[PDB]
This record gives sequence, structure tokens and C-alpha cells, in this order.
Amino acid sequence: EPTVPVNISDLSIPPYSRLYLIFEGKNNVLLRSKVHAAPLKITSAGEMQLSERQWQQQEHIIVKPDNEAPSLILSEFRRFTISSDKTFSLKLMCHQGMVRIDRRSLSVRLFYLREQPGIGSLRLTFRDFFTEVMDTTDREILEKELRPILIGDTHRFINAAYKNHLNIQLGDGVLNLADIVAEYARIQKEETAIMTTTVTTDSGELDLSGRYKSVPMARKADTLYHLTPKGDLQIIYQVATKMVNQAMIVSLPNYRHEWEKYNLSILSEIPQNNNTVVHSILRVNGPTMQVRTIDYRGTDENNPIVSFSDTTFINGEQMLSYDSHSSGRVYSREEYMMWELQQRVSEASSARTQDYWLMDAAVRNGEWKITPELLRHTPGYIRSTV
Repeated sequence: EPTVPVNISDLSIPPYSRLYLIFEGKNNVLLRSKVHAAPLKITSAGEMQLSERQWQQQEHIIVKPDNEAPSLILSEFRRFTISSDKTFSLKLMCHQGMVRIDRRSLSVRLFYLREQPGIGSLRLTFRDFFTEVMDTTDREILEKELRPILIGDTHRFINAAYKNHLNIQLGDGVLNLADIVAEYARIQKEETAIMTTTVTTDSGELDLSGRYKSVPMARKADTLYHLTPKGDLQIIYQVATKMVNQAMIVSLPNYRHEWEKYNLSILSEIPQNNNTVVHSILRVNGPTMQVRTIDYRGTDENNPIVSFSDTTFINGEQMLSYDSHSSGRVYSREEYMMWELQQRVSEASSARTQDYWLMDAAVRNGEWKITPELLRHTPGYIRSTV
């Protein structure tokens, strides 16, 4: 049968199906695409249990009470937290932007560990959550006036249909959504503890050709790189002091759309148990976060041992974790470069993501052009037969 025409800006593929697109073979086909799984709408009331594979399928779970609200339950939800404390990861999650608000809809983004490598994601949107008081969210003055109410009596302005279902079972964890709402108000008032140091293309002092920037204090072993869908980088560190939990952020606004203009390196010092300070150098290379550790005369003299490592965002993730205590492998410079080439040869996902970022960057102006700005970041590649 003659082929059917379809608008390329919106395609629907039903479960366990495919959709063959037919292209002309004279020109070159360059198709940029984005995938959004269809949301699951929920309107009933009462208990609502979703099995592991039931909430693992979905990406955005909308809740739209008609009369009453369900008691959302997501079994086997191994929630991802970087701090074992329960009142500090709340501040950090509110700070990264994982709690959003518009009109009367409150949206919360979650995370979870899974058997497959990496960290998953999931969004819950609680429509009808808010009453008519803050239907005027456009004005900042009215929201600021309503902020003090959210501290003591948060339930005053929450819709009555949601009052008895303000907690979301997550397996072994209970997340009081009213608590989330209350704490987001404190975070917004503070914005208008967690230290903030945003860098830009031309921010920072002058192999690491470019700019240098050093965090305010001495970090911990673990590190967290957060990439919001808008395309900003939110490198997460710690303070190496168990007395007070103080994560220090490094914000790189509009990173995904400007990763070729960044020639910046980040220096940090991780203290060790033996009263030895180990330096750490972080170099952003597109989606691959190159980490260089310099022992800096830790046990040697004048010839510090240098270990290379990196973690690359893959499969559209928005949160990557590196422990520096249990997971990793020692790599010298030549060994690391050789390993990168070996990963590229076997078509590993990191190389594919690097290529995706490069092809995205090449078409910035609209017309395909490999400008010289990308001739420094990109290592060349040659295949030959002997």
C-alpha cells in the first residue's frame, strides 16, 4: 500500500510496536528527536498500590483528584539519597529544583536505584493540590505574603481533598508532601546551609589551558553531578565535617547548549584519615566529567601519583553519582586515553553520548559547520588497515 504521510513533529508509537519512517536517499538525513513516554493519569481515591514494574515503566505520573485523592504507594522504591540524614537531603532536593510549582499544580521529581546501571527518574504531578488562595502565583508579592503561613500551618491552604493523603509510601520510606511544600517555601525565601558558586564561560582565574576555579572548602570522597533537563550543570560536593552538613554547589548555567565554550577546570582538596590532603582536578569535557586526582606528595616526593577517571551521562540521565571510595579503577594519563579509545571502538554508550553532544553542538547556528571552536575539545580518530 502507498505510504502514509505523518507530521514529523509529533509521532505516536503504541506499546510493543514500531514505526518505519521513509526518507529520500539523495540528501542527508539528520533527525533530532526527543522521547516522552505518555503520562499515566490517576483520578480515583482510596489505596493505590503500583508494583515495581508498574512505576518503573512510567516517567510522569499525574494525579488529578475529581472528588477525593488516592493514597499513592510505590512499592520497592529504593529512593536515592546522598546524605543519610533525612532533613538535609530534603533541603538539597528542594535546592536542585526537584520541586516545582505553577498555578495550583505541585510537581515533585523523584529518584530511585535500580538493578540496571545508573540512576532512574520519576515525576509526580499533584494537580488540584492547592486551594484558590495561590491561584495568583504569577505575582511574587502575594506568594511572599503566603510564605509565612506555609511554615506553621501548611495544611491551611492545601486542598481538603488532599489533606488525608499527604504522604507517599516509597517502600520503606514515607515522604510527607506537606513537609516538602513547607521546606520549599523556606528555600525560596532564602534565595530571595548550602553554599553556591556559579561559574560561566569567562569566570575564573587564568595541559589545563583555560580557566581555574577552586571550591570554597575541603570536600568529601563522594561527588554528584546533576544535569537538569533545561541543560544546566549542578556539580554537588560536601564539606568533610560530619558536625554540620553543608553541600557546596557549582552551577554552570545553560551547559548543554554551551559546552564548547567552557575551558574551565575545578580544583578541590579531599582530606584523608591519615591527615593527608589529596588534591582533585575536575575537567568538564562535554558529557564526560574527567576527574584527575593528584596525590601531591601524599606518600612520594616531587613525583605525585596521578589517577584518571570519568563518568559520562548516558541514555538521557539527569543524575550521576561517583563514590571515590568503593567504585573506580586507577588509570594513568596514557592508560586513561587508551581506555577511552578502547571504549570508543566497542561502541560503548559513553562514546555514543559524546558523539550525540558533538553533533548537537555542530548545528548551533542552524547550518552544519564544524567551527574551529570544536577543534580543541574533540580528539581526532583514524581507522586504517594494514
